[PDB]
Amino acid sequence: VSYSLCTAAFTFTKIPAETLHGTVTVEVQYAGTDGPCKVPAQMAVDMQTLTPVGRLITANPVITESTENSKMMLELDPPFGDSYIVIGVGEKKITHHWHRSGS
Amino acid sequence: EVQLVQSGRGLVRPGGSLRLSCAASGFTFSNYAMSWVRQGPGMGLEWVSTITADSDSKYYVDSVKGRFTISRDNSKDTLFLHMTSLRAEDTAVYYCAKDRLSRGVGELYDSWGQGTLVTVSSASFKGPSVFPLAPSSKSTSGGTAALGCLVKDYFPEPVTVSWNSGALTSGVHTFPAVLQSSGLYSLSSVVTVPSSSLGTQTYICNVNHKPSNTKVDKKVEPKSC
Amino acid sequence: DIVMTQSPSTLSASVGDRVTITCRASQSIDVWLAWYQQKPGKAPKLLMYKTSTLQTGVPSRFSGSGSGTEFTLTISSLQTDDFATYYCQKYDSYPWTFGPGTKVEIKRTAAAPSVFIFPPSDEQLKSGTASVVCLLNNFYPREAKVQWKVDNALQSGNSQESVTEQDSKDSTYSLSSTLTLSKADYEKHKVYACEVTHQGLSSPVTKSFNRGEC
Repeated sequence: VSYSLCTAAFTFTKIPAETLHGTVTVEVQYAGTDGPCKVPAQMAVDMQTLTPVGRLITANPVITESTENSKMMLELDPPFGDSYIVIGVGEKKITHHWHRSGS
Repeated sequence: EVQLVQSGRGLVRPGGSLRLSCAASGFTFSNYAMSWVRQGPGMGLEWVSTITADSDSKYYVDSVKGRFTISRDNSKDTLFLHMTSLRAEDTAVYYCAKDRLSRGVGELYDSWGQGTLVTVSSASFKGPSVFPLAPSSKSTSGGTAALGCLVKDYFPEPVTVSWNSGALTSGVHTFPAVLQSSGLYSLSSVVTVPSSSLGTQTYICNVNHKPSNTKVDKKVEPKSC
Repeated sequence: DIVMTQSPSTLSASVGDRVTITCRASQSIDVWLAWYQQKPGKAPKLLMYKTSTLQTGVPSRFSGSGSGTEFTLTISSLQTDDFATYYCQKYDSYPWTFGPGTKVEIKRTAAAPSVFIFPPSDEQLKSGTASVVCLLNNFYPREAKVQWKVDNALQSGNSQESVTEQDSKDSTYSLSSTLTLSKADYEKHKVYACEVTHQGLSSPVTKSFNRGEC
């Protein structure tokens, strides 16, 4: 039995940060009381087409009923160069530009 | 252009079941979440259910949880609502609705179907009783006489009323049906005519009840009081 | 749940007037509020989202504002195509709750009703029921007091009113008030009266009849 997607709004609490593994971490809060629900998170090449690239690493991206105002960290493996972190789906999704150095 | 063609009118007895369908065209059906929205006397305009593009997420307003199931077939571009244990308060016009942006959860709707009237009632099919509203001194003012027909106790909607087979149209008012306590509908149709014509001109209201394929023509006799 | 309300439920306005209608949420929904327009017999049409962003093809006389718990939709200069019902809808999170709707009607000058009363027909009495109909024809505005009296006794709970939509030619309303009594009760009384109060009338108008005098 799986959970439906989260339908409420996410916000970034701090600026995304690069890790030793070359991945990026993103700390978000969630305004909804529609939990338990599944956190949508992906990397995109551009903001208009939202073509998926890279991969989400966090294995349990789920908001629970007890989550409330606590903060969640998501970890993604972005492509080399420019891409966008996209948290959530639909009208209220949030994006942040990311650049991964190297080749 | 976007087209959302919904299935035909449905009449259900309390406790019964019903499946609504909505055939989509004019956009990439498999990339959009789809929703059902209803509008009726019991609940106003009310969101009912949403299903994501890939059917992985389904959402329901609390009053239909466990009774309604939403699904879709992306190979035929069709949306479904499976309604069971229907109650009288579920009576409404049910709308197919398309999400504005692709890959969403049904937040905003930029295209809608034409809607499907769903009536849930235990009343029996019954043609109306037509009673004259006869003109008299109690309905005349300044050479203007009011007359009409009382169209009482019928089910289901609608009835249409014409006067003199459509020859009389100016000054005709047919009120909206009211759901009576007994579960049957009732309305009146009235018209104002010159009181001098009450002696020479015949006035007949033509009541048609299409759901029963019946018709009643009632001649409204003027009163001598 | 977040309760969505709207104010007013109905208002009358004229072409060229500035019209503002209000939507409220019981707790904050931030900026995630949309507006729809609906004509009778049709589906709603999306007007505006994110409080103030116009949907494609919507004329620029529409605008929205507000934040959190209070929102407004404004029509700067009303046109005839704008007479309709307007709904707000929250989308901070599901359920995607619509407001109850505000109907924008055409304003015109007051017009007094013509009042007519109809005794029940003999055939209906044969079936055992007596319907007395009071007709208010071609009046404006809609609000009217229609008080039934049976041998002086004010009636309550045994009548139903029905009102037409605004007439396409003169923007007036018509109203029917139907008093429904059993045959036994109808024949235990003599005088039946419908008293109408309306701002177009300088004083209440009463139509009455005695049972069996027609």
